[PDB]
Amino acid sequence: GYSDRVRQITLGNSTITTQEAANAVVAYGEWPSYLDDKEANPIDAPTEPDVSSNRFYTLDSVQWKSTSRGWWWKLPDALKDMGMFGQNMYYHYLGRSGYTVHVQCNASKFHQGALGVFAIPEYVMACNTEAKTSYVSYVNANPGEKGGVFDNAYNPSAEASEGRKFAALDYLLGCGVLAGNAFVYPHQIINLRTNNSATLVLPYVNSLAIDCMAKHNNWGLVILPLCKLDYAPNSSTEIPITVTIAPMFTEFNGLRNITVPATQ
Amino acid sequence: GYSDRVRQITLGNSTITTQEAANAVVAYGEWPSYLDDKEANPIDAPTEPDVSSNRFYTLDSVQWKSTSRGWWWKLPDALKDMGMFGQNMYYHYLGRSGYTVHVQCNASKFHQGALGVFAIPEYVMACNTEAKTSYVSYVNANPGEKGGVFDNAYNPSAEASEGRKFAALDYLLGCGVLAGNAFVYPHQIINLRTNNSATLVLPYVNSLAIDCMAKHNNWGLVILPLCKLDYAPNSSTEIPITVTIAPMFTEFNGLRNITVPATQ
Amino acid sequence: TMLGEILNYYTHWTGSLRFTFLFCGSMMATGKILLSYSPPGAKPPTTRKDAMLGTHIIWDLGLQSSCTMLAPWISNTVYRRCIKDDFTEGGYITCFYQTRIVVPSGTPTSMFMLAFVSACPDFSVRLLRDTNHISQRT
Amino acid sequence: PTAQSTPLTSGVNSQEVPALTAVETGASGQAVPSDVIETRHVVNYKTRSESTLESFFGRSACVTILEVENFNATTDADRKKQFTTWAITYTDTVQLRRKLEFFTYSRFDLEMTFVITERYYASNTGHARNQVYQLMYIPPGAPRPTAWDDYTWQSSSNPSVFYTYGSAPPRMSIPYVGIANAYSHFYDGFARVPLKDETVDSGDTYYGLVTINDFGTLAVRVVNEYNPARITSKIRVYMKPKHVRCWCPRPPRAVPYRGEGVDFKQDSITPLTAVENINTF
Amino acid sequence: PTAQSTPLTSGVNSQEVPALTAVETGA
Amino acid sequence: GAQVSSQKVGAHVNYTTINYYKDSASNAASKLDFSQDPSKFTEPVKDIMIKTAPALN
Amino acid sequence: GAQVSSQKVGAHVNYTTINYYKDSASNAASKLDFSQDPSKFTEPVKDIMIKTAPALN
Ligand SMILES: [Ca+2]
Ligand SMILES: [Ca+2]
Ligand SMILES: [Ca+2]
Ligand SMILES: [Ca+2]
Ligand SMILES: [Ca+2]
Ligand SMILES: [Cl-]
Ligand SMILES: [Cl-]
Ligand SMILES: [Cl-]
Ligand SMILES: [Cl-]
Ligand SMILES: [Cl-]
Ligand SMILES: [Cl-]
Ligand SMILES: [Cl-]
Ligand SMILES: [Cl-]
Ligand SMILES: [Cl-]
Repeated sequence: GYSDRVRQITLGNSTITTQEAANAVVAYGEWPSYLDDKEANPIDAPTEPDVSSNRFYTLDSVQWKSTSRGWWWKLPDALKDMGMFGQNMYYHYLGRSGYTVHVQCNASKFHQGALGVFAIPEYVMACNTEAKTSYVSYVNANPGEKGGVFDNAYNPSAEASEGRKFAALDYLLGCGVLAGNAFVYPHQIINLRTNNSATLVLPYVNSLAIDCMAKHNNWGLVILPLCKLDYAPNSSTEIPITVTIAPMFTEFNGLRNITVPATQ
Repeated sequence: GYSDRVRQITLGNSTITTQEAANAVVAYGEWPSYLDDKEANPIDAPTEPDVSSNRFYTLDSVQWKSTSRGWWWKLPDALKDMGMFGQNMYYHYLGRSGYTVHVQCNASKFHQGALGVFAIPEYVMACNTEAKTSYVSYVNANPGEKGGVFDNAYNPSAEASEGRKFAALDYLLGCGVLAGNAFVYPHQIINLRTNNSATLVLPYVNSLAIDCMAKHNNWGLVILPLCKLDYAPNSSTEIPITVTIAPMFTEFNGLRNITVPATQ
Repeated sequence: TMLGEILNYYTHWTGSLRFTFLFCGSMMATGKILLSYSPPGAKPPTTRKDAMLGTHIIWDLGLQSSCTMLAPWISNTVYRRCIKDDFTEGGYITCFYQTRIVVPSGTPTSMFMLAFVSACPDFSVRLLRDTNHISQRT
Repeated sequence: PTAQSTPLTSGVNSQEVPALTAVETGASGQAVPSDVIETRHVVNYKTRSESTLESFFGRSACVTILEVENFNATTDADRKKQFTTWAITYTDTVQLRRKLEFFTYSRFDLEMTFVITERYYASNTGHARNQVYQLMYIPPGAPRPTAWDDYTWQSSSNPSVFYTYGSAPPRMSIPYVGIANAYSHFYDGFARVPLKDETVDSGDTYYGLVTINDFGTLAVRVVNEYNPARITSKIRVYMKPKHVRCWCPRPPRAVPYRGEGVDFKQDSITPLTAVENINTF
Repeated sequence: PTAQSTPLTSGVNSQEVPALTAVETGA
Repeated sequence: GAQVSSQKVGAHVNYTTINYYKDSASNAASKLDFSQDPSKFTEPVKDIMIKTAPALN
Repeated sequence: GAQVSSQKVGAHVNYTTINYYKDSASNAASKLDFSQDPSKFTEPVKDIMIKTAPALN
């Protein structure tokens, strides 16, 4: 009866079902957990918001077209405006979180295409000016739930001031490595003939027990079309990709007034 | 060494000291506590924000003058815009809280005056029109940290629309009972010759285990000058009264999008 | 509904409500649907980004035809009233495309689902009363 | 269990000073006569039996007077006199209300008793056969009658009592029916949160218990069809709280009520009579 | 005999999927 | 032949019944029967369905 | 199922109660409850105050 294709995930007041899964990945074989006393750093009693924040948040959907080059998000950036998770994140200097990432993309038995879904620790990307190095604005690095897109062309700006964004070049994974090697990162593939969803469970990953969520993204989420969307009756068809992410084992330290980041 | 006059209270990252206290009141002899499984109602796993929210918040100070008739606040209304307590309150349908109320008023050995400090369950007050009954706007009932003032005169409005506020008449406690009987409510007195602070620890009080904090104030806080401020060198002198309140054993149910109440 | 008709013989209700959805498109139709319950006191959700902050389930359409969303018992009062009443308001149930429904060619591009409601085992009613759903001329 | 006996005590000359305290603490004075005078032994056999909550509330109190009539009604106004509906409450009268409002919260069963009286409207219209009354409890949501003889009076599910004029006052018990764990005598709040920029009107909304309370409706009719003689009736409704618990005491009402809330009336807020002097025995 | 109590439960990440069913069965 | 039974609890407790009549039809209401088996209506299926398992395997 | 209890004394003494109804709400008045704890209102202080000692030390 039980199947690698059929899964239920419940966190807080939220449940996901899938009937065409392909198992689930636990990044580096490690389930998320709370911070042990023997690895702790800040000494204030932490906030552990539990079900208020540790629940599935669904981002705005994106459209997969035959011409799409791919999509990226950063975490916890993508969830910074999500209910009580966002409030706990911005009221505290420090936060840590694992995640359940659920990527959703259904089609038909007559569609074809394959998405690589990669969870990348410290997903540092190239800037878009050759007048400077490491020259990216906070606003362009932290787009929130809209994330960003890859391009198949690199056109760095004439003026340094116009190039303060990522050069998200697909085949170099936006960071000077070949995209074919992205499989060293925790991943699944959504191959439309096989599966309609990817599930990645991510532990907290950092060189520290806990860090400034508003300064630092622990994970990149990359969705690359490895094989282009094709549908014989309409080559210009679009199918949605929906990203749903639950924080897990969230813990916050250093309560004060709320952080309100710059928007320009 | 230990004295009824000298007290330290620590909640979360916040500490109060007083060197001229008069013991402390525990309303109805009951310390606040979390909601037991055998008295529970909503079935979702509650949020218990602990140190993020269960900490001392200091309101704007008010000025005690020889002509002051008194001050009122409602709880949890007075704390609705206070850090993570306010966020937890408005992100949830349901909340319960106890409080430590610390009222602060120092003067000199040459000043005189006495404040009655009363914690009143279900502090329902009279409206200011005789064209209607029970005719108070949400905005006037819920002033937040600024609270309101008592008057020694009742001047109900000509037009029903102009009288949608409390008739906070001091000697009738704004509710048709004699102020001299307010001592049946949990209270202390700040008598300037004796003490410079009042401390009241309040359990959650309601006919329910948990309720809608945005709809319903569980407690009124009333400060009445029982004996007027007097200072021989300057009868027009003013001394501050500062109100500092810590939520305690806070518990929230029914997470959703944030409540944003009407402001007009 | 059968539940609604029974509730209209009672004044008070308590407990969790079960909403079960049956997708009746073709086998070739795929999709993900968000089903949400938002407890009351905030802006009623009209967008997926507000709905997903409440209690919700992401339903993947597939071989298992049906998905159950719960409105868990989340109330100030121990009972709600079996009338329209601000004090005992229950909140908001909404539904959005999580991705979209996708079909191949030669397949209907519009289709239906059926929504069912039932009470959970935590559910009870009290204070018997006459219903407003039957009457006669005199 | 009795009120306190007085012990035999003589004088003191002591660093023990029970006569002094500090009411700033929120404690009332505690000293008793044996602390400040020489006392004899007095055995106290007296009890506080009659000031228990059950004893204080153990009375049937009139809470309203309803009117119904029986005559040949030819107008809408006269048809509406053939039955009456009343929103069930204790706020139409002042005496039981004031006693309940010593407390914030209560839990009790209710004994309801009715006293029904009639008079002839006129002498020149012959006589009237003995009347039967129906008192129907309509819980919130159940259909309310629009005529004395409509379908609602068949009362398949609503409790009704049929009372025959001249019989013993009718009586029934009601359980604790609150949807909370106690009744609230005071509610510092609203039935709904008005939200930012909503189109719902905030100018004619109410505050407090009146926005949330609903104990249903009592509907009364004379079951008999009209006689030539018009009969007018009064139904007095009595409530006795029994099996009583109460919480969170309050100062009692000091000035006249002017409705269902705590509001007061400008011409009636001077309860004290001024004394001639602070030194008036 | 009472209506059902609610047990203490946390989250899941599982091949157990009680949220999905098939009402075609008549259940 | 008095029957002593538990009352339904109120705000805050046995009661006595004697039957006066030779016909059971004369008796007061039947005692509260909390019997129920919703599954005969909610799950009248031939083959057991385990909630955690797929409904259709 | 008769209850025999002490009467309240008069000028100069048990009485019998049988409950006739299946609902406790139908019952006569609760028995005299002499419970009291005035200190929750008259002395709701955190630190014990001994009458003979100074209120403020
Ligand atoms: Ca004695
Ligand atoms: Ca003393
Ligand atoms: Ca003595
Ligand atoms: Ca149970
Ligand atoms: Ca199943
Ligand atoms: Cl969208
Ligand atoms: Cl965002
Ligand atoms: Cl800015
Ligand atoms: Cl200030
Ligand atoms: Cl405020
Ligand atoms: Cl507004
Ligand atoms: Cl009839
Ligand atoms: Cl007749
Ligand atoms: Cl006098």
